[PDB]
Amino acid sequence: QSACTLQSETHPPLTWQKCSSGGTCTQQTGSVVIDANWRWTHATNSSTNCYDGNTWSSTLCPDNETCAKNCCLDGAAYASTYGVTTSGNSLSIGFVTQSAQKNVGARLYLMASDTTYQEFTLLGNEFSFDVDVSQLPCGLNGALYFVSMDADGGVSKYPTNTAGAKYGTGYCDSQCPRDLKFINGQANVEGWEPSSNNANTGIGGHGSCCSEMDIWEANSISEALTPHPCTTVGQEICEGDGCGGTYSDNRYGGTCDPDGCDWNPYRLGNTSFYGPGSSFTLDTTKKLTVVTQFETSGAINRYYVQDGVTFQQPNAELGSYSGNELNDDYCTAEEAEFGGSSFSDKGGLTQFKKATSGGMVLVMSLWDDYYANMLWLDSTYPTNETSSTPGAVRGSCSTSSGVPAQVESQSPNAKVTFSNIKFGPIGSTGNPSG
Ligand SMILES: O=[N+]([O-])c1ccccc1O[C@@H]1O[C@H](CO)[C@@H](O[C@@H]2O[C@H](CO)[C@@H](O)[C@H](O)[C@H]2O)[C@H](O)[C@H]1O
Ligand SMILES: O=[N+]([O-])c1ccccc1O[C@@H]1O[C@H](CO)[C@@H](O[C@@H]2O[C@H](CO)[C@@H](O)[C@H](O)[C@H]2O)[C@H](O)[C@H]1O
Ligand SMILES: *[C@@H]1O[C@H](CO)[C@@H](O)[C@H](O)[C@H]1NC(C)=O
Ligand SMILES: [Co+2]
Ligand SMILES: [Co+2]
Repeated sequence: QSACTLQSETHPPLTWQKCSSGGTCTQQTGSVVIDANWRWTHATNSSTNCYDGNTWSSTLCPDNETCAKNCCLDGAAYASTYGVTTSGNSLSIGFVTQSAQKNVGARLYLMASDTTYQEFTLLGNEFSFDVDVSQLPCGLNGALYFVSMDADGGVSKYPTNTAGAKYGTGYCDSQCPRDLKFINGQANVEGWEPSSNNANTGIGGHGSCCSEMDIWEANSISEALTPHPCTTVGQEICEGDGCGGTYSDNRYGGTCDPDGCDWNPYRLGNTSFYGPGSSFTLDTTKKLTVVTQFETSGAINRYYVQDGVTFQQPNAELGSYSGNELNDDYCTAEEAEFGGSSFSDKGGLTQFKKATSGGMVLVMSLWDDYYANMLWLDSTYPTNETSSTPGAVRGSCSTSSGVPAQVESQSPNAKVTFSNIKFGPIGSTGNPSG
């Protein structure tokens, strides 16, 4: 797709800290950009929509190539349309925002310039952020994560994408998402099926795969840390059900692991660690600091800070594994005890280290779940299981929770605030900010 300018595009500024092994940090000035799927897509020479509700214009978009030639992405009113605001080092994302239409959530990328994404090499380094999840009830996910996207949003590879990172193109993740309207400089109208339960979305014949590091998928009830490997590290198109992921009938596709080696302390048995109020180790009614470290072995370490008190990731005992480091032993114990082979099938932490050794783009989002009601995060899943099935219980939310229409109606002013992002060598991000 190309870019149009009927609506101006001004990326909300956002600062972050780059820290040094020598003990100092230096402020960096970036911004955020909303993913292309949230944008108005219209004809290049008129206001006629290329996509509206959950269907494509059959005349502008008779096939994927003609559609991209005829159509452009336009600018975003971040606050008034999308409920996205920033101030200094803080980003807030509202849940439901009512303007001329209803918008739900947002997916945002951290930029390096007005036209390029910021890339982070995670291996050897650590990433810290503050988060306020107090206004995230059951069924919501305020996510902070990394994906192996191209810094230009795909422009250099696909000529027919001229909108680029400035307009939030080029997304991929380990679901190989098929809900994307543009992939590889072409539309996704071919094979498009509108969602039965979402007036704004559908599933196309193509998806966009790449490695994904879920630092943080969480609400006020549960939180999870999850690396996802793919057989190809970076961005790659997939065909139909070969994509797997949430958007295919068979979740387990040909290239990516859509489940990951997840670490949710509640799921692992510590139901007192993270939750709302002073009866939890970390009180989710208040801001907390989350630090994630990528040691060169390929293992992942985690600690948290709240009220100046530090907590390592709680210890877990699972099969023959015991510890709090997310390593090969943890991931293979998890498969043995909870079931599944997706993570190891796609190459495990060894394959995942190939992603963290390269550049990845920072994503921050807020969503509800039109496929599984976020039950995998904060409830018992599958919902016919009990606490006696290992790993079935992931949080304390009712198995009835998280119906999108319901949570949108009841909790429209839910929000997540991410702040004070700091990045640098392991051991550096707790040092004084510059
Ligand atoms: O529910 N099961 O039948 C099952 C059995 C054995 C292992 C895992 C199971 O459920 C799966 O759990 C995964 C870990 O919680 C889920 O993976 C998450 O999926 C979400 C939504 O796609 C994604 O955002 C996370 O990053 C990912 O870890 C999986 O959905 C679920 O089926
Ligand atoms: O209370 N402590 O021991 C402590 C120690 C270190 C950091 C933070 C601590 O307490 C928390 O301090 C926050 C910042 O002052 C408080 O959050 C603020 O609360 C006010 C009043 O409710 C509110 O207007 C602000 O928007 C909010 O940030 C927090 O309540 C407190 O636990
Ligand atoms: C949960 O983790 C916290 C922090 O490590 C620890 O203090 C607490 O004892 C743990 N509780 C349980 C039930 O494991
Ligand atoms: Co094809
Ligand atoms: Co280690």
